Amino acid sequence: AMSDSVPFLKQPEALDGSMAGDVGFDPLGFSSIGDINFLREAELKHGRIAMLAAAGSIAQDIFTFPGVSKVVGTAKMTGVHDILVKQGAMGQLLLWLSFLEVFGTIALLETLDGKRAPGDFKFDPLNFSKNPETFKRYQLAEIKNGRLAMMGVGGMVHGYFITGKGPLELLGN
Amino acid sequence: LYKDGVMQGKGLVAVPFALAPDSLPADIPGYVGFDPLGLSTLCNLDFLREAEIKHGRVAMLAVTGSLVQDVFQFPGVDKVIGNAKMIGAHDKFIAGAHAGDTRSFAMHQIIFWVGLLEVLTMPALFETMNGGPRQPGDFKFDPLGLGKGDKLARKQLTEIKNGRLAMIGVGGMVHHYLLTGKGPLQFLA
Amino acid sequence: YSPVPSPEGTKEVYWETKAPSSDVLGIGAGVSSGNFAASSVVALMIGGFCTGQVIPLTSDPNPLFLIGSFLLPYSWALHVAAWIQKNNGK
Amino acid sequence: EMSEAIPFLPKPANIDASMPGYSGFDPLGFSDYYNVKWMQEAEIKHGRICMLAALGMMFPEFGTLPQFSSFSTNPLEAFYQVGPAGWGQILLFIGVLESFSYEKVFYGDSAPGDLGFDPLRMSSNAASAKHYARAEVMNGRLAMIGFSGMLHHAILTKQGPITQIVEQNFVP
Ligand code: CLA
Ligand code: CLA
Ligand code: CLA
Ligand code: CLA
Ligand SMILES: CC1=C(C#C\C(C)=C/C=C/C(C)=C/C=C/C=C(C)/C=C/C=C(\C)C#CC2=C(C)C[C@@H](O)CC2(C)C)C(C)(C)C[C@H](O)C1
Ligand SMILES: CC1=C(C#C/C(C)=C/C=C/C(C)=C/C=C/C=C(C)/C=C/C=C(C)/C=C/C2=C(C)CCCC2(C)C)C(C)(C)C[C@H](O)C1
Ligand SMILES: CCCCCCCCCCCCO[C@H]1O[C@H](CO)[C@@H](O[C@H]2O[C@H](CO)[C@@H](O)[C@H](O)[C@H]2O)[C@H](O)[C@H]1O
Repeated sequence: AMSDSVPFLKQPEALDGSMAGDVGFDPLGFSSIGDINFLREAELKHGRIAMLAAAGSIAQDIFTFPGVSKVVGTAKMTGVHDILVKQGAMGQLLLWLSFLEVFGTIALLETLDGKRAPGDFKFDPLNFSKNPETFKRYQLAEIKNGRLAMMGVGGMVHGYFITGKGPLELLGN
Repeated sequence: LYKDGVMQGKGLVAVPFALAPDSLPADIPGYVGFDPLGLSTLCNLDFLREAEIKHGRVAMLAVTGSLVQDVFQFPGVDKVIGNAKMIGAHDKFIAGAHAGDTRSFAMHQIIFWVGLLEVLTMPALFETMNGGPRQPGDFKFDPLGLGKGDKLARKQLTEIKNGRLAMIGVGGMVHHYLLTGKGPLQFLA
Repeated sequence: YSPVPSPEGTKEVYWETKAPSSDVLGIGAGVSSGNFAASSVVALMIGGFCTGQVIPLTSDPNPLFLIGSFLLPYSWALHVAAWIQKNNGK
Repeated sequence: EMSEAIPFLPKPANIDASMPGYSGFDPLGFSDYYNVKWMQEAEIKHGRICMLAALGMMFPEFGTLPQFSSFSTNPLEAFYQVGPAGWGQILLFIGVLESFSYEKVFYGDSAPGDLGFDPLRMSSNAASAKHYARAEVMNGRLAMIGFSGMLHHAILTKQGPITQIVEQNFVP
């Protein structure tokens, strides 16, 4: 059996297709080393943080919060990070995300025992998973947008590094 | 095989006083009999075949490229490259990359992407050298579906032959430069 | 005397064959020998290159080459694992 | 049955005429104690290394590589003038060569000296194979003696063999 994404390569042994977005793409064999549930937690966490980062880059190009423009001046995107270490935003956010990630550490400890689905924090306040097909469709869309947001954040930040303009300042000219 | 026993395969002897090794089989595309130095005994046959195919394909892209590079140039290359071509350009690209010029980073982009592709298709070589179902040269790359039947066979022969021809061509197109400069059509005419 | 305790999942890896079983590679028990050999070559090149950048050590060394220099001892264990997997039918 | 190299001694028991470089010569009885096939493999490797070394102690006096044209024709100086990088590359290549020898010697049961390097098939003819099998060991022993000589003469004279000959510097 050959992999669907890479037809000239053998299908990975640890990829079953039961997970969302599994087309059998693992040429370097990383799934043989790590637990697949741990790897899927890594992928989902990276993708969700990248989705929030991409949306934040687009919005912070679109508009700024009241008062932020005096603190940061004209040093948008990652240039504010250092500046906000001088202010108290970065430390507060790091503390609260560290709290949330201690509870995520407990959740990962429960994932590794076979008693928790990967990426499952059971956070659905507005009920959307009302049907088991809509659930699969949202899982595939979530994992695809997470990967797309990883590469989109890479593009926005490295283009900001080259130009100093931003993702949407570049498209203005 | 395409014209097995006439154009390739069994029976054909290229050098009559230096027979090819009997380990070298007669059902590999391109076997005519020509291994006078017995170099197929010093390496794995899958590695040798796939190395020949990769050397040939790189030479084919290079020869075609050489001709066109000496003939048609993309818009705005004249501002960076100018009147230079071929073996110089690579070098001075690095010199431009050494100078600080933030727009001459072409050869680094191509080394990045080609190295990434080589790293990701290296395990295809690794199952190929264990007698797997993938044959040397087979990346299953047929978008247009033209070689979908027996027509493949003929193509295989012709491809490997053009590869060897391309392997010669670049050397001329390089070494004729290293004495004189210029380019393939500037040296022809 | 008293039972000697071990952590859970400890198996018997004592070997008298040509090569040990793949279990001595722990989490790398399912990596093929070709991947190990390729990673050993790649680690050797990157570690040697990074080390050769940091032999003239300064008071402000580049952190990236400092991390990449640790791939130089990694390649030894990688080629040992490559030999182990190659003689294990992998 | 008596030894044919030393006609007043008995023939050594653990060497026979099927070995290519046999002459019945074992006055100290090395074959009586050690593993004979190991000793054959070791003799072949020492002799091959000395064949390459005996050619290479003489060859730079005829001509050098253009990148090494500034290097001394004395081998014991040109050993040091090569940097650690080139000797490390040479050692890595020798290690690549010795991986096959490690596998063959410690895990295989091939003939002594057989690393599978016969591209031209010059041992296909039986009489030719026997002649080459004996001649390799003969020229290997000759190159061992010759390289030993060239090295200690180069210690004494600080010049290569041809150079020492043509200046006739024969006395220390
Ligand atoms: C050359 C052989 C080859 C072929 C025939 C394919 C074929 C395919 N790959 Mg694939 N792939 C290849 C090599 C190849 N791959 C290599 C070397 C890598 C890097 C390791 C990948 C990485 C990869 C990923 C990450 C993904 C695919 C996916 C796909 C599928 C979607 C088709 C598509 O969008 O085409 C367009 C594809 C490209 C532009 C990239 C490949 C470039 C090659 C050289 C061209 C091949 C195009 C192919 C003929 C189109 C198929 C025709 C038709 C079925 C649409 C398809 C079955 C996707 C999928 O659904 O799998 C999960 C996907 O997400 N591939
Ligand atoms: C591409 C977006 C996307 C999609 C489709 C999903 C899909 C899913 N998530 Mg999920 N998630 C996402 C992003 C997404 N997530 C991000 C970014 C985070 C980090 C905050 C999370 C954190 C998260 C947790 C913690 C959990 C889930 C869960 C779930 C599942 C339950 C069904 C559900 O709520 O989906 C419905 C989702 C949508 C309809 C998408 C909402 C899109 C909104 C409306 C658009 C927002 C616009 C934006 C803010 C404005 C941009 C500004 C502009 C200037 C750029 C489902 C598979 C749960 C799970 O797996 O267990 C059941 C669970 O516990 N998610
Ligand atoms: C062996 C490959 C090769 C190499 C190393 C070079 C090297 C160079 N070329 Mg050239 N070139 C090549 C082939 C090559 N050429 C081919 C085949 C063509 C088309 C006829 C061109 C056309 C071309 C032009 C028009 C220009 C260059 C230029 C340049 C210079 C700058 C680099 C650049 O932007 O490349 C650009 C290279 C390309 C656009 C060629 C891409 C064609 C690819 C190979 C097609 C592959 C398709 C295939 C389906 C992919 C399979 C993937 C996988 C399955 C194997 C440099 C000297 C520039 C220069 O300095 O000129 C003076 C310039 O203006 N190249
Ligand atoms: C024991 C073997 C041995 C060793 C340790 C050395 C060591 C050295 N040689 Mg030397 N050399 C050797 C044998 C050896 N040589 C032989 C046999 C020849 C004759 C070809 C030469 C010819 C030679 C020249 C011309 C020069 C050196 C130089 C040097 C020095 C620099 C390293 C270098 O470039 O090597 C170069 C070594 C070689 C080119 C020998 C490679 C022989 C290979 C391993 C055998 C090939 C087998 C087979 C024919 C392969 C084809 C098979 C095919 C038919 C199927 C160094 C002190 C240089 C120097 O510093 O001069 C003062 C220099 O200019 N050597
Ligand atoms: C494997 C084989 C092939 C091979 C070939 C390869 C290249 C094999 C090459 C074998 C070569 C290296 C043989 C060299 C022998 C030189 C020895 C005998 C001499 C030392 C001289 C001594 C006597 C002396 C000296 C003396 C010194 C002490 C003092 C001086 O005052 C006097 C004096 C100068 C007289 C190939 C690759 C084609 C493939 C094929 O399928 C199989
Ligand atoms: C905050 C802050 C900072 C920062 C920072 C940040 C925010 C850094 C963020 C970096 C990120 C998000 C990088 C992403 C890189 C993505 C890559 C390389 C994608 C590769 C794709 C590959 C290889 C292949 C793709 C593919 C292709 C095309 C072909 C094959 C198949 C496929 C796999 C699909 C500092 C430290 C810099 C300083 C600053 O003062 C403060
Ligand atoms: C097949 C045979 C392989 C065996 C050789 C591989 C190991 C290489 C050993 C070291 C090679 C060069 O290392 C060498 O570096 C310096 C020059 O570069 C030498 O430095 C000095 O060496 C000699 C001192 O005894 C002097 O005659 C030299 O003129 C001087 O350069 C070091 O004393 C030595 O360590």
